[PDB]
Amino acid sequence: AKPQPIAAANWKCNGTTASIEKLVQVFNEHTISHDVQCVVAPTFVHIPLVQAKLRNPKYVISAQNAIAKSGAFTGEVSMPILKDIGVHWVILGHSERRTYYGETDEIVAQKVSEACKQGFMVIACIGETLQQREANQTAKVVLSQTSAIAAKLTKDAWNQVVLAYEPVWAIGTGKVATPEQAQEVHLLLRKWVSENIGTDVAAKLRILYGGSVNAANAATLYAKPDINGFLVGGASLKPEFRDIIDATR
Repeated sequence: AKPQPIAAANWKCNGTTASIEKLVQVFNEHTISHDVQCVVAPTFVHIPLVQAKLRNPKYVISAQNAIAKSGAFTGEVSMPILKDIGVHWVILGHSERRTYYGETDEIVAQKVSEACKQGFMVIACIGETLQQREANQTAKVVLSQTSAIAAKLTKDAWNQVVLAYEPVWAIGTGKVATPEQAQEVHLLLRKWVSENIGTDVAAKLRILYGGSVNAANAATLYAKPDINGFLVGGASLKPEFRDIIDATR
C-alpha cells in the first residue's frame, strides 16, 4: 500500500492578514476524515498569525526556505530560529530559489542535510526544465538533483525527507503534467532510492507532484501508484484546496 499522503500548500510570496484569516477559517471548518498530513507554508512574517489561528489537527506549518545557522546573514531566517518558534517543516530547493536566488544542487544538498540534522521534516524540490525535457534529459536531471542531496545524508535521515517532483514547465503555467508523465518520473525516483539507499526507505518515501495541480486534476494524479500527494501553489490560496486534500483518499 501507499504511505501516508501529504497535501502541501505553498503560499509563496502572497497574502494579507485579512485574506489569511479567511482562508485559515475555511481550512479549520473542513473536516478531514482520512489519514493525510496537510502542510501550509506561509511567508515568514505570517507564520505567527497562522500558528495562532490554524486549529485543524491534520495540519502542520512549514517555512518556505531557511539557512542552516544563525549569525551575520542580514535578511535571512535560520533553522534554529524556526525551531525555537515551533516550526519543524521546511521546503528547500524550490525551483524559484534555484532560478532567481542562486541555489545550486550543492547549496540545496547542504541545506537539506543541515535541516535533517536539526530535526526538520524536509520537502526537497527537484525537476527539469522544458529544454531538458525536450532534450530527453529528464531522468538524468532529476537523478542528478536527487543524488546530490543523497550524498550528504545518512540512511536514517531519509525518514525526514519528502521529495517533490515539480517540472519547471508546469509551475504556475496551467500546463500540468499528465498522470502518465508524473508516474514515469516518480517510479524512476523510487527505484533509484530503492537501489541506492534501501528498499525499506523507498517503500515509505513520499514523492509528491507539483505544478498546476488543481481540484479537478488532483484525483487522477493521485490514482497513480507512485504519487503520494501534492505541493500546490496557486490553488492553495483558494477554498478548492479542500478538494485537493480530499483527492488523496
